[PDB]
Amino acid sequence: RHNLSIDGQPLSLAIYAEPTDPKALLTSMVQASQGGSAVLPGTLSLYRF
Amino acid sequence: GGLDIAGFMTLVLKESLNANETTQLVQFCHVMAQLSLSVQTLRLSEAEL
Repeated sequence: RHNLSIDGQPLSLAIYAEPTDPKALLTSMVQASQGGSAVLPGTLSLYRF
Repeated sequence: GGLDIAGFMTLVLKESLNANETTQLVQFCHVMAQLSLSVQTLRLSEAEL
């Protein structure tokens, strides 16, 4: 009834649908907005240019 | 340790006048070291942080 031989050996070759490959993992550089410095009013020096 | 960034600075500028503010001082640095090590372990980028 269970499709075996007289000894119990199976009569149908099975299959398992092999697992789908390794996996690729990558890294990347990340950048953010960056500002600059400001300027203040200047002092008046005592010496010439 | 209840310390802010300004409170940490004022404790630094003490002539060893540390009674038990050291408990606040070491707790502030302990958490700071934890945060830095967590960022380094995760390899977080400066942009994301």
